[PDB]
Amino acid sequence: WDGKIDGTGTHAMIVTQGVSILENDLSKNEPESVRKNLEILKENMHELQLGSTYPDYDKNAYDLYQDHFWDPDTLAYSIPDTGESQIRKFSALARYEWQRGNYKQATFYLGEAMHYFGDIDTPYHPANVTAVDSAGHVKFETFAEERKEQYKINTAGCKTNEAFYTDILKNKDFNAWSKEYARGFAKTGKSIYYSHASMSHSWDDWDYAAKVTLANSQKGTAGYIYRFLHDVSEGNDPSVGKNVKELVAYISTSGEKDAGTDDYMYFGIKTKDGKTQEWEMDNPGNDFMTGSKDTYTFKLKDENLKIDDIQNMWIRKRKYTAFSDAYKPENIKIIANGKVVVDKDINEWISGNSTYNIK
Ligand SMILES: [Ca+2]
Ligand SMILES: [Ca+2]
Ligand SMILES: [Zn+2]
Repeated sequence: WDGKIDGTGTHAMIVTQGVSILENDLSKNEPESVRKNLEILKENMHELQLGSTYPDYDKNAYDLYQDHFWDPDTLAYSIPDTGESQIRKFSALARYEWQRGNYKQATFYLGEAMHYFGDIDTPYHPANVTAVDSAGHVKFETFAEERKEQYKINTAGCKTNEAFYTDILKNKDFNAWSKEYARGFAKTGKSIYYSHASMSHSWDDWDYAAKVTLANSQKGTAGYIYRFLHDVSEGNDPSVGKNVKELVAYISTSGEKDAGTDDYMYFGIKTKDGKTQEWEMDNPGNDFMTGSKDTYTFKLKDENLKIDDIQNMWIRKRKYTAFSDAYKPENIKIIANGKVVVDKDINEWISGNSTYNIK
């Protein structure tokens, strides 16, 4: 969907409507903690809206925004991101910041998660039809943006004590829940591309396509916010006693001169049993740029590990030329199974072929 960096436009309409939908649908028996956190969320409507548009303006964005796409049908290196994995990453960060009362930052992250959900609920994104593949990509989003006011909805159809919402709370595994919830909306979106929204179809078809995918984006966003309010009100932990199949690193590089690096970068772990795994951190684009925030996903060789089995974690640099760079990370977070399990301020130089321990 379109958005503008000042937190306006289609993306902003979707999250704003998301909150309003939820206010309308919330049943009488909702816990008081949930209503209070909803009030905190509304105190932070600006950041919700800003985060819902920011990813399109992020200087660190991938060149073709590859991670804003996801097809719902289709261990020595890091794994790339998709619209679906970003929803999960930003949701964990949001829950993490919420638990410590950092509500402005939490709500921004929440908004970012919702940017990615909103995208996978377009027709073009879950169909993988880019602006390069089709003139209709931009045309359709502009058509929707111009008409966004007429596609606003103010209820999901049902109160929060009813099926659509209670089904959202049934699965305490947030990540598994989110993936299949998003999957359902993205299949309807991809279906709408082929049935109504592509350049093969008519203006009436586009109108119907916008009506349905915008309604779905708003209803689905309401559901995510609902899940979020329950999660942070109960301190729900979605990772509890689950095998760590993979780790996600979220690394903020300092904005200081020459803080970034082009040297080889590795993330690594050592278990209680003395076993190690190391991966190179190397995303498609230009990693570890001064002031950027990079995301890496690492798949574990051993699929039967609990988080507490991971005793040590480090990052390690290796000079690419005869002149060792220096790299200065501001902070690194490590996420396992939907929970931030390490939040390490660094703010110090890693000079040549040095290792820095993050746990
Ligand atoms: Ca590379
Ligand atoms: Ca670079
Ligand atoms: Zn968008």
